[PDB]
Amino acid sequence: LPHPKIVKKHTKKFKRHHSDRYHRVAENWRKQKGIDSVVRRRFRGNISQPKIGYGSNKKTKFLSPSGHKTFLVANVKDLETLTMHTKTYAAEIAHNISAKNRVVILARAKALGIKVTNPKGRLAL
Amino acid sequence: PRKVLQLLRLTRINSGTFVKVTKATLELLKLIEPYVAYGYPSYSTIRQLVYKRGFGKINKQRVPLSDNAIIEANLGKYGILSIDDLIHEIITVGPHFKQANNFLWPFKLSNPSGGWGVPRKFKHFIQGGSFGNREEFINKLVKSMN
Amino acid sequence: VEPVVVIDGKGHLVGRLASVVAKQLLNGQKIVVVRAEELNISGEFFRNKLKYHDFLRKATAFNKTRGPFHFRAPSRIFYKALRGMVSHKTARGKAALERLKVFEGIPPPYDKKKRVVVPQALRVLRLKPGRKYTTLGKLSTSVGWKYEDVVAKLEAKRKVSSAEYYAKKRAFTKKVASANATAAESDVAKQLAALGY
Amino acid sequence: PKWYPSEDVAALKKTRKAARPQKLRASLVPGTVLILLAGRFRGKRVVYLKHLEDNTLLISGPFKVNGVPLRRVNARYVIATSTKVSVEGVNVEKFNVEYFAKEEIKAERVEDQKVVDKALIAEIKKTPLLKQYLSASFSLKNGDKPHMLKF
Amino acid sequence: RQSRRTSTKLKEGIKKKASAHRKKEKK
Amino acid sequence: FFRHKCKQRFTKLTQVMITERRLALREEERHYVGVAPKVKRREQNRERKAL
Amino acid sequence: VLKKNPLKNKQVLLRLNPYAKVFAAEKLGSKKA
Amino acid sequence: AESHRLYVKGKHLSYQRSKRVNNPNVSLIKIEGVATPQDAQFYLGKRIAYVYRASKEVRGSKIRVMWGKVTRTHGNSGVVRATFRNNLPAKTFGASVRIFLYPSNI
Amino acid sequence: HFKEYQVIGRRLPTESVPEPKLFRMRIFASNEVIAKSRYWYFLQKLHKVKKASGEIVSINQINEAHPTKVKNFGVWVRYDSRSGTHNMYKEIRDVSRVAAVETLYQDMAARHRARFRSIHILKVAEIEKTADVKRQYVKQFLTKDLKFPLPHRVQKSTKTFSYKRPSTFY
RNA sequence: GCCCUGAAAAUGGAUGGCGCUCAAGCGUGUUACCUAUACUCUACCGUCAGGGUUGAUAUGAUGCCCUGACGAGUAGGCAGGCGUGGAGGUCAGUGACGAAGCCUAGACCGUAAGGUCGGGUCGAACGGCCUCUAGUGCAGAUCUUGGUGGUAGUAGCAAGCGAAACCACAGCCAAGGGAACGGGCUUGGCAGAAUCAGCGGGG
RNA sequence: AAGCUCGUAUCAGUUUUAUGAAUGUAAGAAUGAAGAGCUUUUAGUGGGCCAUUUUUGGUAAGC
RNA sequence: GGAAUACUGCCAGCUGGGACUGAGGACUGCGACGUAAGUCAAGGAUGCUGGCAUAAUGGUUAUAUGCCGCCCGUCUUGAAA
Repeated sequence: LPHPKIVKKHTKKFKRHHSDRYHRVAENWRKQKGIDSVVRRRFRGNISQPKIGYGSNKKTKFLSPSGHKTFLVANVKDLETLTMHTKTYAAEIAHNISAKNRVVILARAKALGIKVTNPKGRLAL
Repeated sequence: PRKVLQLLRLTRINSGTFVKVTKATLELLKLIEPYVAYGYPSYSTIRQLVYKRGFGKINKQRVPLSDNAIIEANLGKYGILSIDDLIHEIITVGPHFKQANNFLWPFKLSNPSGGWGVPRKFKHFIQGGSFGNREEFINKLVKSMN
Repeated sequence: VEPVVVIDGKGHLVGRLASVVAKQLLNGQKIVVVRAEELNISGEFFRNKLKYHDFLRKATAFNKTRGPFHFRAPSRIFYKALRGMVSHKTARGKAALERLKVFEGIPPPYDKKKRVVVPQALRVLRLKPGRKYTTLGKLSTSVGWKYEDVVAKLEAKRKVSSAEYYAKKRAFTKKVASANATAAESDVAKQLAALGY
Repeated sequence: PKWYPSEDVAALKKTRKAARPQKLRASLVPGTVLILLAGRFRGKRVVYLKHLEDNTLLISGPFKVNGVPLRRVNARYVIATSTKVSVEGVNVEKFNVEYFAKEEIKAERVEDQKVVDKALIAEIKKTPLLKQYLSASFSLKNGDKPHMLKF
Repeated sequence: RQSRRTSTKLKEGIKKKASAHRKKEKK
Repeated sequence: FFRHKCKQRFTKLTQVMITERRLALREEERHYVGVAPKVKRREQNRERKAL
Repeated sequence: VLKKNPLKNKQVLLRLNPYAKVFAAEKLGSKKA
Repeated sequence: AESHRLYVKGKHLSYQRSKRVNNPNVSLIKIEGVATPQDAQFYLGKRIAYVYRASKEVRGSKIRVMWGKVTRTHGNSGVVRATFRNNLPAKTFGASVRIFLYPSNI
Repeated sequence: HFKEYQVIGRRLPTESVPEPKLFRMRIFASNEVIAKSRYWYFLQKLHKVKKASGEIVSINQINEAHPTKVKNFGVWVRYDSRSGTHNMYKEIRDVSRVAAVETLYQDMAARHRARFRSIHILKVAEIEKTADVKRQYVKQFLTKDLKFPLPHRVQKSTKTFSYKRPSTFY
């Protein structure tokens, strides 16, 4: 696709305050709530908090580096819905689909012209 | 004074407008002295102001000017039909002034190209400041703020 | 420019000199200062001799030994002065006073190699003609430095052994300035001149 | 073109930029001596011959002088020196863009070299030291501040 | 020896001495 | 909508008679092999023992 | 869509005010008395 | 024979900063001999390379590079502003940067 | 920097009082508007008026008559300070009326800390004949054939590193 | 007007440091330059407001657009989502050719809640979607239980054996940090790994 | 937050003129705002300190 | 007596150098130039050329340097405590 140049806005992960100091407090983002907190009051130098401005360009949203939207395919029927959107969606084979089944999803997607985001999954030579 | 600045439409800092000058307003400009830099425009500056920073109120919506028909439509009521017609109504304070002025959306002005001149912005111009009446000099300022 | 700019205090103003010597390391500039002792300053003598001792007293309480060490020897006097305008303490700093070097006298290998000065900082050229102005040498001494002489003496030597040098050179040139003179005025030359050279 | 679009791409708006021919900086008048700033032949003195259709310049050393073939080159990667030669004796109109396709050196290309070069050498031989000037390499020397420098 | 730093309690305890000189003059 | 979207389907489906283009120029000495993780032990823990 | 400004860009300075063609053929800024 | 230099040798001074907050995108360059903003205008928009050896060989050469542009002047001394692709490292504050002569206006 | 401004004002003509007295004064200022502003301030010190009660009739610049000649300038100055105001007179050897009042203002700052708001310039007059010159530092140049040197000449260097070791003859 | 005098002690001491003297000080003037989340302009996000759009639009009119303005926030209010156990429905869903779980100096997405994939371990069941339902989401409670540290091979047993109290985190001075607050900050002095024995020294 | 009338000439921490003993009432005065009023109900809220400007009592002062 | 020239102000005067940006996506509109045909700098970037598959490039982690960053929660009091 002659896609627009995808602007990422904020590439760093939004970690949680103090998720580094304590092993109990986790990297999963949670707002700070104490009114004596500096993070909540966004003093200089302190960690960047997720606000709505970091929101991605609606034209480019969901678009992966390939410039395709990710899409999970379970079986060879589900794949063949994108028969029409090869230029736009990328057949992510789903993680639990076996070896014996995958090799079959790859047969079709190659034939149809669907770019599979995850080939070589379980599969060897 | 804060109330009064709002009544001139001088909301954000570096915003600029025109004012019809009588007894009434010449007492307002007294109140807002420390907050503004007011003076007498040329034909020229207006002309520079209006082609670059000139915008039109239409129901709400700050609309860009850039084609005469717009003013022809919204202000054709008052015998203004071009942009230069508009200018004519500003410079010579015309009979439809209140309308043509009000149709113009209060100018947005970038900080001066060359700086303010002074070190300290908040003294009366007369004693090496910026605020208040700077008469003709205003035209050197606005054109750096254009 | 030049990789090493051996300076030379001899009539500079501890300050100023410094500053610049400073900036220059910060901007990656291998310097080297010489004749520290012939560094100068501003003001009477019986001053710097204060604006110092005071400095001296300083020192630490409970443990005098651990504290503001009062160096005597010129060089250092002036060092300080400078390690005082260079965020010394931080890589980029250390990384400097790394680039520095301040000898009293003018020992090899520098004796043998051109030095220079730093306008923007000579007594002569900054001090309103005729005004009180101190001259390290004394000022060091007056407060510990035990050598003023060695330097001195083991100086005069240098100067000598040099000037001598000089000559030999002055003699040399002359010859050139003479050859060129004569074999000057023949075409070739001429031409040049036209262009300028 | 016969194959109907299997996918829905929207066609472009009708774009409004006509290509206009490139206006070269004043100093470049065919048969000028140049310095090349970048390339295999960076630092060489090189003669200007013809401005091209691809906004480039056709230039030769010439090859018999400094070892620069008939080459195209870009306008900005060159300093124009004031020294001009006679260029009007040269036939240049043979070479255009298409002269420079590739789909061990071609024996056709070397024949055009010597036609140009011998029709050029003559004019360089008139001026003193120019044959020598061209063979040398331009460089900057300590104290050449190139905002001061005249070319 | 004396210092030449103004401690802030003084630097602002000058303003609060200067303010007292303003109200003194009026009366 | 149809009038066109059909022309469209028709095409993409026709330009997928390009399976023959995969299946004539086949003869590929590769073919996908499943790795079962039982095998990926019997053939890993048995070598350590052989050695 | 985009604000072309007169003053620069002649072409827009002809859509606003057709007179400026006439202002430029007579020089008009450069007027002698 | 002695020189192959087709560039002006400047040093990398800092990042444009304040007292407190540096932006590392704008590298400040001193150039050789340039004293004014006027003399600098010449250099505006020429390509800079910062050059350095690294440990490991990459493309048959241990000798890596970064590239970038003089963008505008800075104060009066002729110190100039400069932006690179990847920013210059800070560890290189006070290092030599080769400033080139393409693109010519001359 | 300064310019001289001839200003006249007349307290707007009321009924039965047609065309009043007209007050002419030469004001040194930097611009026409400082000039006007200064003008009313002086009006309030001469008599009872206000800026709204009167009108600036005519404000016109004055250029110096011969600015390739060197005159001597006897200047009367009223100025305020920490104490109550007090009259003064100095002398200035100069080129132009305007550069004179200028160089006076620097001196009035340097010696007496007084700023432009404080100083009234009373009257500036050329002195034609010598011996009317009452100040020594002016009389000092009014001798036949004054030949002197400027010893200890600072040569301002652009480059930080000088190899010559600078000598200051002239 | 500037300058000296115009008294203030007691751990070493501060125009912030260095240092400055036709200044890097004082007064004044002129220009140049430096930089904020301020202002200008462009893009983007979102929200609000105004609208367009059907003998139907080459995408769900609860769509797809067009224009403009706006964006701090505690108590509090309103709204849209993300996640967990179970229920109905559905995907003729996934699954020993390896379900779930667990790791992972691995990849992608989403502002985020989170979601997806590869590699490794693993061994039997599980997931999306539309709705239901609730014992549903943790950093704290001198929380509850369980597990494990430093203290420590120390006190100790009236070469071996072997605790506990305690534990946000570290522990150099000097000055400044307005609030009987200095321990992290600002400006300095400084500072070389590693360890044993004193005082009865301070907190 | 919903409902009803309007969508206006509904007003404004503003100036002016007019009329009385800094300050009252009006405008066929200016400028600004399409965001107003009437129902009905529903959360959170009862901290002071500093500065400014008028005074009032104040003696070494401070206040 | 005769010009100038600075200064202030104007130009819908001309000619350069540098950085940032290229939103949008058939055509409609306002125009300009041309006798017309048409063309255009006119409702937002097009054109040419170069670099690659043992790639190009992009990332992860460990540090380094510059600059910034008081220990989280709760509860008082006007906040710091």
